[PDB]
Amino acid sequence: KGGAKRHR
Amino acid sequence: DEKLLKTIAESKYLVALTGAGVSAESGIPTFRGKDGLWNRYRPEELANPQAFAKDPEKVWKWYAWRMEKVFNAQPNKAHQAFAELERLGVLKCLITQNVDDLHERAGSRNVIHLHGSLRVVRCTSCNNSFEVESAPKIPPLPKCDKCGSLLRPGVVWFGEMLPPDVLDRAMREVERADVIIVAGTSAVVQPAASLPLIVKQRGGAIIEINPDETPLTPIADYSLRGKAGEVMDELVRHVRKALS
Ligand SMILES: [Zn+2]
Repeated sequence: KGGAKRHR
Repeated sequence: DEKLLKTIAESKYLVALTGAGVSAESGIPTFRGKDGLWNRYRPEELANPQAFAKDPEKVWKWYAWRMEKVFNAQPNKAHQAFAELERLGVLKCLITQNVDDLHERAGSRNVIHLHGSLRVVRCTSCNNSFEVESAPKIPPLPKCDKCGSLLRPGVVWFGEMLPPDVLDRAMREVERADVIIVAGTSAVVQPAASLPLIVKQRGGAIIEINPDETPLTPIADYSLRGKAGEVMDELVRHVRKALS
């Protein structure tokens, strides 16, 4: 997985 | 014990993923509650580019405090245990979500910092970057000695991309691993939380060490409750004996 630092 | 101990002892390429829960016993809050200084914000409401653009002094004050607390903290039994596992040659690479330097301070050598480090300060404009021994005093806003632009903590904020090379390196490590110890993480924060899945998808084992159940727990081969330091301390004592 990738994308911006974030909460699920 | 025995099946768990054997899994770790006989591993060919064990790695680890750690989160804020391994540093609580050093006096560093997990920042799953509030900001810890004012206790008026969720930590994610300060650790983001929007907050920093609105009020960089407020965000810097918070980070200066965070830095001082970490720099004055000592590694605990969990950090020591992970260092010992590397020393013994079992642990090949330690991936951490933590921005503290307590793994390094305990003697961990091969650490990947997914979310950067409170030891690093960098320019918002030019490529200037350096490490600090102690926290800056805020105000004034720290400015770059090279170009005069605003400096910032060398951490990854919520909403920012992880450095591609850092995330890629972590991916390659879990792509090699047959066993992963996942310790002190709530398994909510992405893309970090997806790393243990890679080990499982490729036929490896997940050993979760966390005081509470998480979204990872359903696929964890083992999931150990209790205090991170105590569990890791006991675990490495048994692993050391098993390999002696
Ligand atoms: Zn600069």
